Amino acid sequence: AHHVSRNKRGQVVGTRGGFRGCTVWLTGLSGAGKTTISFALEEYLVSHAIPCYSLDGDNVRHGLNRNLGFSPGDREENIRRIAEVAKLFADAGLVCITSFISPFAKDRENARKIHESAGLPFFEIFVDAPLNICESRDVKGLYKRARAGEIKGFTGIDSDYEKPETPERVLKTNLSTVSDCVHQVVELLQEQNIVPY
Amino acid sequence: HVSRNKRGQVVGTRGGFRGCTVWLTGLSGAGKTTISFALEEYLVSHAIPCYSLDGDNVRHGLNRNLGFSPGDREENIRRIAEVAKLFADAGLVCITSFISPFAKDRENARKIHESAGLPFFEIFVDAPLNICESRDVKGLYKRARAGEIKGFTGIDSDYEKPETPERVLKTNLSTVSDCVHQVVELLQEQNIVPY
Ligand SMILES: Nc1ncnc2c1ncn2[C@@H]1O[C@H](COP(=O)(O)OP(=O)(O)O)[C@@H](O)[C@H]1O
Ligand SMILES: Nc1ncnc2c1ncn2[C@@H]1O[C@H](COP(=O)(O)OP(=O)(O)O)[C@@H](O)[C@H]1O
Ligand SMILES: Nc1ncnc2c1ncn2[C@@H]1O[C@H](COP(=O)(O)OS(=O)(=O)O)[C@@H](O)[C@H]1O
Repeated sequence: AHHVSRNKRGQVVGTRGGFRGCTVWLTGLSGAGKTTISFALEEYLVSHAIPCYSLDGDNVRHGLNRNLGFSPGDREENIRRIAEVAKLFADAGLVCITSFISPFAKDRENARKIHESAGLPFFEIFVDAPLNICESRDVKGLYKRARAGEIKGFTGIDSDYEKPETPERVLKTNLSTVSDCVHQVVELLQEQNIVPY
Repeated sequence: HVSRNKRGQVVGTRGGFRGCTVWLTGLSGAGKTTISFALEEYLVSHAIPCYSLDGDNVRHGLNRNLGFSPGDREENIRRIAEVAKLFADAGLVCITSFISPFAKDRENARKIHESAGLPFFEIFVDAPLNICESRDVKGLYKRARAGEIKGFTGIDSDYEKPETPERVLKTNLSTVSDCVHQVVELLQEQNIVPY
């Protein structure tokens, strides 16, 4: 009695043969672009017949992580539960795109060494945009509420964002287009033999 | 994101959206993990992508910080039911193989799938505690009566028989292959497994 192999799994998940289970881990300041890259990437893989799944704020915040507030331990448990689920989707044969700020190198390496110890590729993607560009963009109003003292401890304002030193890609969203950053990430997945050339 | 409409075209080779949760529930040693294994081998044979949540990939991973106190079981299932919902939303057939004895935990698990629109199949693996105790596949029934395990379900914790499940499986009264086929017929009826 055993579970089905990743090789059999690699043959039934998509129309294109081979295991592709990996995890694409976006990280960056609120408003740097993680959501917009995630859909764009997700539309790409789907349009090219690669099943994927985004984990993001909307489908985690109020489900699996609904009992997790904004204390340091709670944001930590937040990235832990996301990481163990991303591993499961990866293990399932899918490409799992996570779009969480994840400000501390120390939770990101734990997520990475959760994947690497199951033999699953892990791609730290640094969505890099100057904080003042993020504060200008203010997509959800958060920076204005952080200045005002109504959001206490906000990444980039009152708690730090530890920038990836050694990530597989860096996306300079203040300098290039959405399509351009996606090309950087699709090309990564072609090198690592996830997306066929 | 990409709708379930378009995920049905890329996930699997069979065409159509199939995302759902087969949720096996019943006594420790009643055949949940056996059915989950054989059903998995069935769907992968028929080219239906799937994924199992069992004790192994959960106990020490996602739910590693959950004890065996009442709040912690509620949470155990709560987190499992959320992850099933994700794998179901993704276009996979998620199979869960936990005792999950309390009925409100199961009602909550179903609520989470239906409100999102995902099919939830409650599958009662049914075998008399005596046979399950007799089978004692892991040693737990032998430890439990001694008191090595306190609160074990069937001994010092109750088990709440699901009263309107989509299937009951007489693991003491029919073969693994018969019980798996009962689940296949339920999934063919609901346009999850092609004919
Ligand atoms: N190259 C780019 N990549 C991603 N987003 C960009 C880019 N250029 C401009 N933007 C804009 O930046 C904002 C990113 O917001 P969002 O994706 O919600 O950030 P986060 O990555 O924090 O979720 C969007 O308004 C998007 O239109
Ligand atoms: N119809 C059946 N379905 C599943 N298991 C069965 C059946 N009939 C007998 N068994 C036996 O019962 C035992 C079930 O144990 P297990 O699958 O570990 O159950 P659980 O996951 O509920 O603990 C196995 O040894 C299996 O061979
Ligand atoms: N350490 C943190 N400090 C402040 N806000 C956070 C932190 N972590 C996450 N957020 C906020 O989290 C929401 C995004 O979804 P979450 O699942 O809560 O976490 S997040 O990491 O992506 O940001 C947005 O409201 C996000 O901007």
